[PDB]
Amino acid sequence: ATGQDRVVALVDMDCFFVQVEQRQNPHLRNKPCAVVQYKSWKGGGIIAVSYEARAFGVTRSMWADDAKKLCPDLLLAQVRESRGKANLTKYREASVEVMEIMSRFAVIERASIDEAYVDLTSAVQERLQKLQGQPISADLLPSTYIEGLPQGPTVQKEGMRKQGLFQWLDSLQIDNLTSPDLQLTVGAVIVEEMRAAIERETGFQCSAGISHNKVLAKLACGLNKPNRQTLVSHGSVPQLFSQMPIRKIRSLGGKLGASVIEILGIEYMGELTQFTESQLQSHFGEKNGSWLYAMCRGIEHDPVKPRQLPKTIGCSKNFPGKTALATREQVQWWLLQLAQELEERLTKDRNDNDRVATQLVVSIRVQGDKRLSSLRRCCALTRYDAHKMSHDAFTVIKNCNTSGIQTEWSPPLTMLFLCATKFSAS
DNA sequence: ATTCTCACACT
DNA sequence: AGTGTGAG
Ligand SMILES: O=c1[nH]cnc2c1ncn2[C@@H]1O[C@H](COP(=O)(O)OP(=O)(O)OP(=O)(O)O)[C@@H](O)[C@H]1O
Ligand SMILES: [Ca+2]
Repeated sequence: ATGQDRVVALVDMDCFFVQVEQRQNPHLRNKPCAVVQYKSWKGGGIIAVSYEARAFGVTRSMWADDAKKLCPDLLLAQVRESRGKANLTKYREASVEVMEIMSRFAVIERASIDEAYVDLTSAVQERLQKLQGQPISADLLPSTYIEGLPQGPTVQKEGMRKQGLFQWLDSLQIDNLTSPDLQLTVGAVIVEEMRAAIERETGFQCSAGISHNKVLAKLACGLNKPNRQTLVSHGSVPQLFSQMPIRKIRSLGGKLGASVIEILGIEYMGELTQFTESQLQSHFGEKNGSWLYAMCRGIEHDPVKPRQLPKTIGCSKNFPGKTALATREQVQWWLLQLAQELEERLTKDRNDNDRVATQLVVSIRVQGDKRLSSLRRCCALTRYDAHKMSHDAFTVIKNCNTSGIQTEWSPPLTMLFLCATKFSAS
């Protein structure tokens, strides 16, 4: 098994929220700019950064006040606020624009508001029979980089790309309709076309990775951003992984990746090949060990899920610092604010996508606790009604109130969370 | 006060 | 059901 059965792409909308604001406000185009939320504390938290601003060092999670110190001409657009919380509807709606276009070309799995995996295997097959057996021109791949090329016996970026692509296409074996390299290349032609259609029909630019699975496709996508696409072939994996830090591979950016590094005493993905599968399973469990043994040879089997819609709809807000909720009627009021936004989105979801959610999940965070959530409770969701929803949410959390007073809430709450789950066809 | 989401494994 | 990890 060489993990070359599929053609999979990962498409990533370049700094998506910024692009949405730049389409809407021409003044912001081709300028260093960022999208922020909650203007009051330190000028707002930055949640998306244009490439012009990233060259000054502006990143996500900065405060806008701090970003302006790195980039004094930074322009800002602020997220819509509804009922005291950031409202992402404009970006969600723009996402649906893009996903609907992508769905014309192949079946897609929505990964987040601005990424989608694409399964191109069948689309490639049909495009290879329509193509008689004729060469693929470099003109069909005007923004494609071939990872690892050029090599062997130019000083500008576009010169290198064309040389890499020339060497790739020159050695391509077009007469064999089953070569995985040829299948990737056709896959890349289809993604150029999909990316052309997205930009024509929305104005949005994006990057893409093309490879044989989601993990390599995702890694590839990040190699030549913005507005470019990268093909990572099976043959390119040993050189690519030989200096690729473990933490860059999807699902290894956290504790598991750190302990792969610490327990095995290695730094790069390719060093994993020297261990037997049993060795890896004993250190990291059957599932992780098998997965690691295959992944470091470029092999991964997670399917592109034919799923363009989320499985839960949730509304959370944080109350950090002295803003932690400390009274009963504070908790009730914010639960109602979250329940009302939830109600808006559930009804819109029942009209568009013909489904009703049946379970309500409530999560709270307590001041002093260490973790994302302190506590998770559920109850039935039988009516899309904000006052019943918030009333029910309070009911299943009210006994977490350590305080003996009826009107006070101790310990103060640093996070409220409502989530609709367990959908049924409607 | 990276916030705000969403998916999945484990038990 | 409830907790913990990982991601965009
Ligand atoms: O903490 C986060 N880390 C990454 N992402 C986050 C985070 N919190 C929320 N998000 C959501 O994930 C969208 C795109 O996150 P992304 O990583 O794909 O990066 P961008 O499009 O900003 O620019 P790129 O770097 O892709 O050119 C963001 O806007 C927002 O909706
Ligand atoms: Ca993106």
